Formats: sequence, structure tokens, C-alpha cells
Amino acid sequence: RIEALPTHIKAQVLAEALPWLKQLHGKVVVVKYGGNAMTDDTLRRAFAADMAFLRNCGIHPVVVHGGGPQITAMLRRLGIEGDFKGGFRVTTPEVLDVARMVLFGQVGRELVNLINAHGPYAVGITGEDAQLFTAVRRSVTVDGVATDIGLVGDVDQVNTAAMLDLVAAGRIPVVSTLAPDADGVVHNINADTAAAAVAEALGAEKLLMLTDIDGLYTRWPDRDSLVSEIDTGTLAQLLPTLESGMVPKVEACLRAVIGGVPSAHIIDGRVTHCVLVELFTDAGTGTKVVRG
Amino acid sequence: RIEALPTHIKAQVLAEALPWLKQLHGKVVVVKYGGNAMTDDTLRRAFAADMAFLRNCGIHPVVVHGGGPQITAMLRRLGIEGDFKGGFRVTTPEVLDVARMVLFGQVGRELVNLINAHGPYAVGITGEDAQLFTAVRRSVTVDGVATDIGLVGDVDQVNTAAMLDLVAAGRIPVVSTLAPDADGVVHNINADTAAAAVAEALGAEKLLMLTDIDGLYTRWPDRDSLVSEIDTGTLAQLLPTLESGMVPKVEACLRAVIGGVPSAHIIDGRVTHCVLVELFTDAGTGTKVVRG
Amino acid sequence: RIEALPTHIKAQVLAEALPWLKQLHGKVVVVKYGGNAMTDDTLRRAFAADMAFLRNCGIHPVVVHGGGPQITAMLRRLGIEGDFKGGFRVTTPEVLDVARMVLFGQVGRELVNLINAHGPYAVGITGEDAQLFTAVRRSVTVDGVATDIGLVGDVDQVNTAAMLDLVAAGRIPVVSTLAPDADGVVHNINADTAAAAVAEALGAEKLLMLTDIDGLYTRWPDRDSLVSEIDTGTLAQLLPTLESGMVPKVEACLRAVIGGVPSAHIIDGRVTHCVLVELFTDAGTGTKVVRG
Amino acid sequence: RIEALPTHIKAQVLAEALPWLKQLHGKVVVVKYGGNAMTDDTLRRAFAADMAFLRNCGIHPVVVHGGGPQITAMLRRLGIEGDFKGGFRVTTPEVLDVARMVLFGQVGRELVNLINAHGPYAVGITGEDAQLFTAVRRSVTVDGVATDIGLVGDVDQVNTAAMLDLVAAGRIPVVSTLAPDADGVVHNINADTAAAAVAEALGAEKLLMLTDIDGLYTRWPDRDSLVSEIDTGTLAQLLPTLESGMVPKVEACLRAVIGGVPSAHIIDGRVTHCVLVELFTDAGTGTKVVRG
Amino acid sequence: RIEALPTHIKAQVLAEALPWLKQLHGKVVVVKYGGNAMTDDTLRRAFAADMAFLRNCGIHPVVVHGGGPQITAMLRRLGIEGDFKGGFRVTTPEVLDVARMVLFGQVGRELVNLINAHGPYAVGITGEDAQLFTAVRRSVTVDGVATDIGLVGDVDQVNTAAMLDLVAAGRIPVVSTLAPDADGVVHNINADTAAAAVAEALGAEKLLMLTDIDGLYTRWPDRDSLVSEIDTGTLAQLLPTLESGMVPKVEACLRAVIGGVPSAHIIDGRVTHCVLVELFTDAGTGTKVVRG
Amino acid sequence: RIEALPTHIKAQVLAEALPWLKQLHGKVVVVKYGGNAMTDDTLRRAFAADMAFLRNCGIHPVVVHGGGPQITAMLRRLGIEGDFKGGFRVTTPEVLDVARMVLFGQVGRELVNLINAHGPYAVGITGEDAQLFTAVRRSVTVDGVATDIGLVGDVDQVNTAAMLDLVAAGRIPVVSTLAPDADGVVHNINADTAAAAVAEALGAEKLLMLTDIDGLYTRWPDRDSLVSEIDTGTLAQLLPTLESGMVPKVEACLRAVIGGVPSAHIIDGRVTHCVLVELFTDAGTGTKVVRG
Ligand SMILES: N=C(N)NOCC[C@H](N)C(=O)O
Ligand SMILES: N=C(N)NOCC[C@H](N)C(=O)O
Ligand SMILES: N=C(N)NOCC[C@H](N)C(=O)O
Ligand SMILES: N=C(N)NOCC[C@H](N)C(=O)O
Ligand SMILES: N=C(N)NOCC[C@H](N)C(=O)O
Ligand SMILES: N=C(N)NOCC[C@H](N)C(=O)O
Repeated sequence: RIEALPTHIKAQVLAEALPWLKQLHGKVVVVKYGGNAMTDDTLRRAFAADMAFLRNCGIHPVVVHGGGPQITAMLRRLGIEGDFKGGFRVTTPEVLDVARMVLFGQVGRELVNLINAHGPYAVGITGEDAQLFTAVRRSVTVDGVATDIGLVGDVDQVNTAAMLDLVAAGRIPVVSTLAPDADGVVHNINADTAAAAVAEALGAEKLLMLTDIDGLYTRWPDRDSLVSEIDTGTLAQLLPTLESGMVPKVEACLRAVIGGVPSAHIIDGRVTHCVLVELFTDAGTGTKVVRG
Repeated sequence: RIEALPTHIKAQVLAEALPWLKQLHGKVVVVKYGGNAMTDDTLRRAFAADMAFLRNCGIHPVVVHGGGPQITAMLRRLGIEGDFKGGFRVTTPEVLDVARMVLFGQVGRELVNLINAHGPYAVGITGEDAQLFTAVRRSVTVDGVATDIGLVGDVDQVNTAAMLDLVAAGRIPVVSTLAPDADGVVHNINADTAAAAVAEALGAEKLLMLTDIDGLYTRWPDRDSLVSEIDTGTLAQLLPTLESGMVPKVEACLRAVIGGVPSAHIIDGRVTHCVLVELFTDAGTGTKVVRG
Repeated sequence: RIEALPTHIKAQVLAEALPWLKQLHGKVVVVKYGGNAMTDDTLRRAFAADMAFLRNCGIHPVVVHGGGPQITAMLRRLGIEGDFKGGFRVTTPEVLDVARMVLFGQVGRELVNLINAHGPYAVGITGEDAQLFTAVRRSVTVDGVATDIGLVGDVDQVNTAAMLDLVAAGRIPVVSTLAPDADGVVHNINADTAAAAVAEALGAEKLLMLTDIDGLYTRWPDRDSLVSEIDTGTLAQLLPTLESGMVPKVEACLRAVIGGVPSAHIIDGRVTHCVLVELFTDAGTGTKVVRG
Repeated sequence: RIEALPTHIKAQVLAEALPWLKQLHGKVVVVKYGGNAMTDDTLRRAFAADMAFLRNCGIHPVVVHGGGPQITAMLRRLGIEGDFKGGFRVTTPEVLDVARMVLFGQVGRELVNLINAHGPYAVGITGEDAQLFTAVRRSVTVDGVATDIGLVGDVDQVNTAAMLDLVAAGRIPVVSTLAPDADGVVHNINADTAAAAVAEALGAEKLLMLTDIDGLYTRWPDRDSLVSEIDTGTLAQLLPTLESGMVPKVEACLRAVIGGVPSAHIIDGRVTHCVLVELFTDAGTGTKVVRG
Repeated sequence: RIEALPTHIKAQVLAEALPWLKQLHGKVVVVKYGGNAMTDDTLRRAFAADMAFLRNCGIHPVVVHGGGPQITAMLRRLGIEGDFKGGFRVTTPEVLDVARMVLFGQVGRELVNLINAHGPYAVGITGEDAQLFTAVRRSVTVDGVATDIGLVGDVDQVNTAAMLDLVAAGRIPVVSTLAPDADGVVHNINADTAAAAVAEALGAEKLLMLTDIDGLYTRWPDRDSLVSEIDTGTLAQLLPTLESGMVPKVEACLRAVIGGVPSAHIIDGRVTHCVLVELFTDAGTGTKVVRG
Repeated sequence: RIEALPTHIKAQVLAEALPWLKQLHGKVVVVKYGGNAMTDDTLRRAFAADMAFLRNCGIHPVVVHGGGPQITAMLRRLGIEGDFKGGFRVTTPEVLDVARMVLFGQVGRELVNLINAHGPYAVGITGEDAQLFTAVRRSVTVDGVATDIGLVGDVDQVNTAAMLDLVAAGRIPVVSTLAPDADGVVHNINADTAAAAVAEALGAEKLLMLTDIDGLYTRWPDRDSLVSEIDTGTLAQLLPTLESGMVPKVEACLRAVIGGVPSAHIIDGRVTHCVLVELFTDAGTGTKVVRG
């Protein structure tokens, strides 16, 4: 029902992209890709087409993906019983091997192949490859005490130079968030915190975080709570109040934007081509976070 | 009235651009710019924004402009009485100096400045600069006899290499169609034939020719005559029948597409952002000419 | 017991490497890595140190790995019952996903990490990444009739240029042999045939094929059958007689050396640092195949 | 009468050029070109040959030209009556358009074509092209009060990098002194002040200012007043005493040499090949200004 | 007595250099340097200044030097008695060592140091260094029988690429004519034949051969015999008639010009700055040889 | 008797080279070459093969050579009687010419030719060529008074950049230690002090100094005095006690290692392939000097 669209309306949608093309040309955009945007075929195919879009505009997308539920599925099919502290599964060496094998050997593969239907762009990588980035073991807090939950950590250091060589070669890196610690022992890294760490280290112009909601509600569930733009100051003050589902997506945006990334975006991964809408439209389809 | 546009319609307009972004990324597009698209301020400002659009997509636009009516105006303000053979003004050395001074020193200037509101892109050039291209004197036919009408000719040879150096540097060349002959004497070149010559020599992916009409009508004025796509074979057979206004715009498309340019486009310069519409929409806003 | 080695013997071992350093400097060496050389920790750690050796000589190693037994293990742990035609497991879409996930997400990972203890060298890749190479479905012969056994094939075409860009950047590619067909459907490729295909396409100076035996015996099990050098002519004539374990390793050497690779080597992966011995010693530790 | 020149005299003239070739090789020389050196055909043809000379020595000439009298002529032929404050014509938007069209579209054109008889060297440019330099509106002083005289100003900022890219490509820039202000409105810039501004910004080794006199007389009209070398200190003290014709040519030399340009030269544009004489002869044909 | 030279005469000498600067810019000139031009201090210092001149014009000089008499002197001071067949000294391994040590270690050194007073330009080389060129043993004819006279030969092959790398780096190669044969045994090469061989292999624009005479006399000693220009056809026919001193200098010019070198020049090394005179003056100071 | 070497011993010798290959890959090694390592043919041929070894590992060797005894021999064959102050021969301009001619024109030549049997690597150079380094006249102390002994000095400044261009081009520089002072007058430089000066200026990873002894004895002639590793602190304190033969070799190591060179090595030039042994074996064959 878009043949029926008069040509002067198509003209104005295209033209409205100009200031965003100009702000992003030759710049890197880190895209955290997860949620339904990763399970419905229409949404995924469109997300892949959009990484190609950016690349065919001379924009440099970097995709960081998660895959928590597919790990648990494979761990269940292998009969690997988990140990849990608080709400956390302990990542034994056995669980890491499965997580790595699932993230890198299955979930990364499907994205690379989708993107590569448009051309020779996607390349899968972890922190292990060429020592592109390292991890540092992180503990969590259960009942306000810090606790070890196995081979889990945060991005420690990033080989910024070698990373930017990959995208100057015209490649879209699909990053599975696994990385060696300083002793060579590979950890699993939360894909949200990692996308923010990669955004900051690569000097990204934008960090996009796909989620399964319209945007951020300041006082959920009040419908009026929805905000389209917000700065780090007010947002950090709202943080110890939001739903548990958005605390990590917000902490990532805070860390990124304060880390120098001009804007981070919490966008609706249920919207087809949500990437194109947030980047090339003034209104967008999510919450834009800036510093202030 | 485009805030009112639902976000999923904006999504589909943007997404439909993908296969054209991919076909044009890193490619040169020669755009012949004339007609009303050059006299109404809204249209011109939009045409300038569109050259910047292409450039901010990693596309390489080259603008060839005419300016026949502004020359006649200046010739009238200078009281330079013309001599006419057939319907042709003889281009004396005096008329060339005015034509060059008007084309290069006024009409080219306004475009360069418009485009350059978006950034350091436009550079004005003639065939004289760096010997970028030469001319060869052409005669016309009045009553079926070939006749001399002064310092007028066709593009003879083009410095393809130096031309492509200019656009690899990220510059949009605004070409005033004046060029030296083999003896150094500068001629004026019809901007339509020149755009086709520059398209062919630069290996352009598309030649766009802005005119003041919807597209080509095969049996004007029959409304049903309008065609959106047509090949060189059928088109060359329609040529000794169309209106006098479109014979040059068609001959250029023939010469270009047969010269290897994959497609030439006769598009409506009265449509705002007509460049964006023909390039990034499947339907377009003109007639597409291919070989066949 | 090598402190006890007199310094003039260490001198002569080192010096004897000179003509091989000279023949290989700046050249690519494809190394097919499998067998025990991939299951005993001492052998694997030494194999990793040797890829670093080559790289620290300005030699360009490319590692192609298999992993048949680890796939069958994982298929067993997942309870995926196989279908068999002849001695062949049918590779359903389900088996491919496991094979890819095991080859790329586990077996490739361990090598990359081993090599990367020496520095930022190893990068895992499949034919899917950047469309580095494609596959073409192959059938097998059961009882002399050609038979379909699922998503299995041969290397079809190789992106030679992009491959050599990777190693000019100083990277050691660890190749998991999975590749998309012309329709995008990923197949599993026998690592032996693939190493020979990659050798030929990259213009490799040598193809090394690690196996679990001293070398090739012409009339096994006669101890006198062992040959240290042999040409394609005599070897192709010996082929329909050897043990079933060596027919693929020999066919690969034939295809490579006839494909222009100056020499292919069937070397003993049970010998620690077997790579260093075959490359930098005149005698070697395997069978050298040349054309003749 | 130069066949009659003995070969050992030709030898010594050539040899005396050596220390100046060495001081200028690979260096930029800004040449302000005006006066009779621009109206007599022998002088102009020789000036063009000399820009080619420099370029065929690996020297990088940059030509800044004026053209005040040709503007007034065209303004008279168009019947554009001027408004005058003091001795200054007000530069209305109409006068700017004529000035730009004359400077860029006629006077620049003739030089480019002359130079280009020797090869593909000359390219005409203004501050508008690629935003190569901007202007800032300047007022003048009539009777010691500062007064607005329209769209006239000084060079504000220069795109040093893009300028030096042009001459590293082997091109001789012919600069028409028109430039946009910070709002995009194009002004006309006095060619003398502009040549000094371009000299300083490009790190020029020398600024040559062609005039219609032997050199600078310190107490004109005393014949003994002529000086061949002088420093900024003494010269700035002589400035509020010289003829009105030389105050701008001197202020330019002061601004340049104090701006870091090692020497500025006021040379006689009535001398054929005056450029060659001042640059490659110890004596020169003008006044050399240094710092002190 | 050149202060007394009016400035308009200095102008015309300089200007007359233009077409030769243009023909030689970026081109290599092989200069065979010998005779008195190598023994009188004024002449040598001027010859060195002239190599710097060429280099400071973006011209690429290559100097090939001889030194026959200084070898005989050193052989006499060492008491090495010679053996002679015909008029030829047999070049024993002992004589080669002296010749190499004199040519490379003394005569080359003085030139390099002279040239390098003007800057970091000269570098001494033989065919031994980087295998820049090889030799092939040549026999001579005594009484019409070909005879061995030791380690003497002709330039066999030249590393054109590595040679042109040296001059693109901005270096003036001072070539001592010694080169290894295919077995590594170094021979001495006649500097005249070698300069012609280096001219041909480097694609030189000109070969200059300094001698101790005005130019070539066709029927010496007739004063009218002197010719300023001559082609290979007529010259080869004059060859079995000239003085013994010029047969090698002519054979070199023939071999070079027929080898594709546009012109070879036999110029008077007794004229100060003879290089500058022949290159940058229309008349020259020698005989110019062209093909015809 | 090295065929008899079991393959697993050859394996371990090769493998033990890995950490040294890694520490030296892409790094420059200055090698001072003198003593018997320069007079016995087996040792010299092996030393040449070893420079090729380094180069075929992507290591950048730079050879500094002496040749004191061959100078005295030639001075004797020429009957040039010397003048002596203390134990020092005065270097008259005559002696310099012989020294330069011997060092550069004979001793350098033989090494270049030896090395070049392995490929196009060696190039002979002095400080005179391209002004690669200068000298400063040095006086010596006879009976504790500083005394002039002619044209002798120390390396003053080094053209680090142009030097490293030579080795990035893949060339092994054979350096004859002669260099011009600031006035252009060439001096002879002690090859030991020069190797240390070149090591420091090029940022060398190691300086190797070949001598005619096992290593450094701290209290010669006590056999127990031999040390395999020692730091600058203890070594400088041992210096005013060692044999006269090693004071210069030690002072060079001190100056180098304190100059930032990570380690200097005094190795036994009587050991065949002593370079390979000290570099690629943990034990070495000399004394390693580090800072401490
Ligand atoms: N307000 C929100 N959440 N989005 O609108 C901003 C989108 C704009 N294209 C940008 O990239 O900044
Ligand atoms: N049918 C016409 N006239 N235009 O539609 C084709 C437009 C398409 N973007 C192209 O560039 O080919
Ligand atoms: N004969 C056998 N199988 N090996 O010896 C040859 C090894 C040699 N380094 C080579 O790389 O050719
Ligand atoms: N004295 C005067 N005015 N000129 O002589 C100096 C000219 C010299 N070639 C230079 O470029 O400095
Ligand atoms: N006629 C003789 N011998 N010389 O005059 C020619 C010189 C000219 N510069 C050239 O380089 O060709
Ligand atoms: N101890 C001595 N003298 N040598 O052993 C050290 C050698 C080691 N390859 C190095 O290059 O440091």
C-alpha cells in the first residue's frame, strides 16, 4: 500500500534523511541487537538489510549481539544442570564453552549470513580473535554482597586500532561478546555493557540498543512517562526506579554517552527497520540520550 | 503534513532505497541541471541539498549546467546585437566571452554556493581548467545544409583520470560547458550533449537530465504516450517524431546509454527533490532509458 | 637434555634452515591441522607455537582444521540420531548447524586462543564471513552409484584477494571449512579437500597435511614402502592402492601440486613441532610431493 | 640578439640560479599579478610561461589576480551607476555579481588559458569553491571615520590543507579574490591583501607583488630613494609617507613577512619575465622585504 | 663581469630554458663524466653544482664515471707490472681489485663529496650493490682476432626497478662501473658503454657524454667537419672513419639512441657548466644525436 | 655428522629460537664485524649467510666493519711512511684517502659480494653517501695529555630517517666508517665506537660485537672470570681493569646499552655462525650486557 504514496511524500521522507546522513557519513554506529528483533524472521531480515543500508551510505555499523535464551536452551538440551546464586547462573568452564559455541557458532552465524545476502560485508569476531578485546572478571551483588558467578566479566581493553582497520576495509563486524582475561581464560560478557564499551572505545557517533518496548517510561507504567529525549543527568537520577528489564540498557547508554558517544538510543526492536527510522528520521522510534 | 506520516510508512520509503544505494555506492552520477529546476528557489535549494545527499551516501555526483536564457539576457543588457543563421545565434568571439563569463562567473557560482551551504563539496570547472576536456567545432544544419555558427562545438576528449581524481577527493564538480579546441580557442558546448559526453567518459552509472515535463511522450500530445522505461532501439526509432524541446535531451540519452552508461533518465525538474525520487524510488519520476 | 648439546651443533641445525627461510619468506603456507596433532596438549601447544614461528619469520601460515570426531560426540550428546548411506552420515540442516557450531564455535576457538598466547595473530573464519569462499554440493559414491548425503560439498570459489588482505595485515587465518552455496545455504566441506583448494587459490608455496603416520607407504604395510619424496605422476598411479585413511590426504596433495602449489607434504602430526621439522630441515618428517 | 651571447655568459647566468632553485624547490610562491603585467600581450604571455617555468622546476606557484579597471568597464557597459563614499565605490549585491563575473569569468579565464598553453596546470578558483577561504566584511576610513562600503572584506580563514592538496596534485591555482562570509554571502576582497593572506596561510617561501614601477622609493620622487632590500622595521616606519599607489602593496609585504613569509618582493611588472629575474638572479628587479 | 649584464638579457637566457625544463622535468638524464671535466677543480666543482641543479629542478641525473688514468697510476705505485695484449692491459684478479678500489673507493668518493656540498643527494654504487646490474665478460679484437684480456666485460642486465627507486627517493647515483658476472665474479666495465647501457635500461630522456673536444668532426681535422646535430643513420656510416678517441663515445651514443633514448649528446667537458649549457640552451655546446 | 641428529633434537633447537624471533622480528640489529670472523673463509661465508638469515626472518641487520690491519698493509705497499704519536698513527689526508679506499673499496666490497650470493640485499655506504652521518674530530690521550692524531673522530650525527628507509627497502647496509665533518672533510671513525653510535641512533634492539675471544673475563686471565650476562653498572666498574683489547669493545657496549639499546653482545667471532648462536639460542656464545 505504498505504491499509493504520492511521489512528493516519498520525496520529503527521503529529503528529511539529509542531516542525519551528513552527521553519520564515515562514522561508526554500534548497534546492540537483541530481543524480538532477533527472533521474528521479518524483523531480522530487515535488520540485516539495514546494516547493509548503513554500509552502502559509507556509514560504519558494528553489531554486538546477545543470546541468553539460546544458551539456556542448548544447556538444557545437553543436560548441563546449572548452579544458581541469586538469580544468576554460575558460568562454569563447561557453560562458557556452550555459551561461546552458541553465541559465536550459531547466533553470530545466522546474522552474518543474513547480512551477507546483500554482499561481502559481515565478519564474525570475538575478543579472542586478534586479541581484539579483553575481559576482566566481574562479580555481582546478591542481597548487597558481591558474589562470584564464574567466568563472567566486563570488557577490559579494546584494540581500537585493529577494530577500526576492520571497518575501514568495508567490513561489518558481528561481535560475539566473549573475550580472554589477562591470563588467556575466556569469559562471557553481557552484550549490553559490551556494546557500550565498544561504542566508547571506537569513538562511535551513536549507540543503538534495540529492546522490546516503545522507549523508556520514566514512571512505568504511566503512559505519559514516555520520553523521546533525555540527558545523562536526569536519566541517572531516574535509574534506581525503572523496571528491571531496562536498568542494563540504561546503564549502557549512560556509560556510553558520558564516555563521549554523542547520543545513545533505546529503540523498539519490534518496529520493522527500526534502525532506519531512528537514524534517518527527526522523530525516531525510541528514546535518545544526550549529555547534560 | 509529514509528522502525520506513520512511522512504518517512513520505514518502507527508506527501506525501498536500499537496492539503489547499493547500485550507486562509489559510482559517479552525471546530472544535467537546467530548466525551471534552476530558476525557482525552492527547487534549486532542493537540488543543491540532493547533490549533498548523494555525496553523503558515498555517491559521486557531477553537475553539468546550461544557461542559454541568462546569456541572451546579458547579451541584451550589453547591447551586443546578434547575427542569426536559421534559428541559431552566431557565437562571435565577443558572444563566447559573455557566454563564458555568464555560465562560469554567474550561473556556476550560484550553484556552487548553494551546494556549499551543506559543506566543502562544490568546485566550478570548465574544460579550460587543467585541460579537463577539449572541444571540437561543430556546424549545424539549416535547411539541410551544414552551416557555421561560430565558436560552438562538441566535447572532443575528456581527461577522465584528472576528472575522477577530483571526485575521489570528495568534490562535486559543477561544470560550465566551455572548452578549448586543439588550438586553444575556447568554444561553448551545448550542455545536454556535454553531459552525455561526460557521462560516457567517466564511466557513469547514471545520467540524469532534468527537464520541464513529466517524462517522454511517444506520440505527444497523447496522454497515453507517456512511458516510464524504454530502450535505445525503440527510442532511436521514435526520435524523428518528438517535440523539438526533447530531441536534444533524447539524443543525449541515446549517446550515453549506447556509450555504456547503464541508464539515462529524463526526469521532471519541476518536482521538488526530483533527483532523490528518481534515484531512490523504484517508480521514479521520469523516463528511464536502457539498452536493448 | 639439550643444554648438553654443543653450540656448534645448534649452529648447524639453525644454519641448515637458511635455504628454506629464503624459499618461504613472504609466502603463504596452508597447513591442514588434524589428527592427534589436535588432541594431545603438548602437540597442540607446539603446533600453535609453530604458527607463531612462521609469522615471526615473515611467513604467512593459513590453518585449515577439521573435527569430525568432535561433531559426532556433540551429535551424540544432543541425541540427534543420524541417517547413514554407505559409510556416510547424512548432513541434515540440523547436523550442519551442530557441525558449524562445533567446528567454528569450539574447535576453531581453541586453536585461535592457543596461537594468540604468542600475540595478536589468529582470527577464525568460515566461507560465510565476508563471502571468503563458497561451496558447491557434492555427492558421494556408494557401491559405484553417486548419492546425495545432505549439505556437504567442495570449495567452489575463493575470494583470493580478500584472503590475502587478511594475511598481509599480519593475521593467521584459522579456517573452519563451512561455506555458503550460490543460494546462501551453508554446507560443510571436508577439511582435506578444502586445504588443497585454499592452497591452490592463494598461490601457496607449500601445503602441509598433518596425519597420524610417519609418511606415505607405497605398498603398506611393507616397511620398505616408505618414501620421502614422490611426484604427482607416480603418486596418482599408486592412489587406487593405499589405505583408506590416506586416499583423501593424497588426493588433496595431487590436486594442490597439480594446481601449481610447488610442494605438498604429508607429515607426522605425532612428532612435536612437526611443522618446524618439515619446513626448516632438508630431511623433513614426512613425504614431499612435487610435480613430475 | 642573444645568439650573439657567448656560451660562457649563458653558462654563468644559468649557474647563478642554483641557490635560488635550491631555496624554492618544493616550496610555494604566491604571485600577485596585476598592473600592466596583465594588459600588454608580450608581458602576459611571458608571465604565463614563467608560472610554467616554476612548475617545471618543482616549484609551487599560486597566482592571485586583481582586475579593478575591468570591473569598472563592465559596470559602465551595463549602465550600473555607482554610489561613492570617499574615493570608494559601494559594492551593492549587483556590483559584487558583476565583479565576481568579471574577475572569475573573464580575467581569471584568460590567465588560465595562457598558462595552459604550456600544459595541464592552471585551475581557476575562488574562496567559494570547496570553501577554500572565507571573507570578513571590512569597513574603510573616510576622513578618519570608519565607513561601510558594501560587500567588501578581508580574507578571514583559509583551508590551508585543501589548498596545498591542489598544488601537490601539480596544479597552479589562479585565485579570483571572492569569498563567502560566515553566512554564505560572497564578498570581494582586495587582491593585494588577499595575496598576503594566502602567502601567510600556505607557508609560502616568497610573495611576489607585481607593480608598475622599478621598486620602492623611500622618499619619492628622489631617484636615490630606490632601495633593493629593506626590513619590516624600517619599512613600517616609511609607510605613512609613500605614494598612495604603494601603500597597499607595502602593507601586504609587511603582513606577509611578519606573518612568517621569509621574503616579499615588490617587482616591476613592466619587465618581461620579471618573475624569472627576481627569483633566479641575485640582483633581482625590485625591492626585497625581509624581517629585522 | 656579469653584474654588467643588463637584466633583460639575463631574462632571455633564463626564459630560453623553459622548453628544456619541460622536456626533462621528472625524467632521468644519464651523464658520463670523464676527461678534464674530472681533473680541473673549477670544472669539477661546476659539474657537481650542475648535478644539484638538475635535482633542484625535479630532474633525475645519474652519473657514470670512469677513471682509467688513476687506475694505471695506482697500479704503478703498487708495482703491479701489467701484461698487455695489443693495446690492452690484461685485467688479472689483482688489477680488478685495484681498479674497483680506485674507481669506487677514490674517484667515486670525490664526486659524491663534491655533489653533497649542495645537500644529501649523491650515493655511490656499483653493480655489486643490491645486484643493481651484472656484467658479461667481453673479448676484444687484436689484429682482427677476438682475444681475452681478463675480467673486463659489458653491462649484461640492469635492475631497472631498484635503480629508479633510488632516484625517486631523490638520490643522485654515482655509478662506479664494476659488476658481478652470473657466477659472482666482479668485472670492470668500460664507463662509456656502461653509461649507454644504463641510459637505455632506465628509459633516460638524454645521455650526456662529456669529452675533451668541441664536438664531433665528421672529417677530422677539417674545421668545417663540426656538426651540431646528426642522426644515427649518417653517424653509424661515419663511424669507421673518426679518431680513435671518439669511436667509443660515438658507439655509446648509437647504442643509446637506437635503444630508445631520444637524444645522446657529446659535449665539451672543458666548458664550465657544460651540462647546463647543453641542456637549457637551444644551441648547446656539443653534438646532439637523434634517430633517423 | 648431523644427519645422525635425531629429528626430535633438531625440533627442539629450532623451537628454542621462537622467543628470539619474536623479540627481533621487524627490528634492527647492528653487527660490528671484525677480527678473524673477517679473515677465515669459512667464518666469513657463514657470517654472510647469517646476514641473509636475519633478512629472511624479517629482521633488519646493519653491518659496521673495520679493517685496521688491511689499511696498514696497503700503506706499506704504497711506501707511505707513518708518523706516530704514542701508539697512534697520524691520519694525514694521504692516509685517510688510503683508509677510505681500503675500507670502502676493498673490505666493504668483499662483504657485499658475499652477502649478495644469497640475493639483492647488501649495499655499501659511508657517512658521505646521502650525508648519512657526520663525524667530529676526536683527540686521543698520550700520557694523559689530549693529542691530535689527524683526521680521526667520532660519529657526530646520524640521518636516522634515511638510514631506516634503506633497511625498510629490504637492504642490508654494509657501513665503512668514514664520514664528513661539518666542513665536508672526511674523517676515519673507529668501527667499534661507530657501531655503538649507529645502534643508539637507529633504535637497535641488539648490538653484536664480534671479537676473537669466548667472551668477557672480569679478572683475566682467571678462567672463572668469564661472565655470560652483566649489567652496565658492574661493567663500567670493571672497565679500568680489563685487557687493552676489550676496552673499546666494552665502551661501545656501555654507550649503546645506556643509549637505550636493550642489549649489547660481545660474541666469539671464531665460532662459525656465531650470530645465529647468540641470537636464536638462550645460552648464546658470548657476554650479554643489559642495563642495571
Ligand atoms: N527522539 C528520538 N528518540 N529520536 O529522534 C532523533 C533521531 C535522529 N535521527 C538522531 O539520530 O538523533
Ligand atoms: N522508470 C523510471 N523512469 N524510473 O524508475 C527507475 C528508478 C530507479 N531508482 C533507477 O535508478 O533505475
Ligand atoms: N623429504 C621430505 N618429505 N621433506 O624434506 C623436504 C623438506 C624441505 N624443508 C622442504 O620444505 O621441501
Ligand atoms: N634585492 C632584490 N629586490 N632582489 O634580489 C634578491 C633576489 C633573490 N633571487 C631572492 O629571491 O631573494
Ligand atoms: N645541437 C646541440 N648539440 N645541442 O643543442 C640542443 C640542446 C637542447 N637543449 C637539447 O637538450 O636537445
Ligand atoms: N648470555 C649470553 N651472552 N647470551 O645468551 C642470550 C642470547 C639471547 N638469544 C639474546 O639475544 O639475548
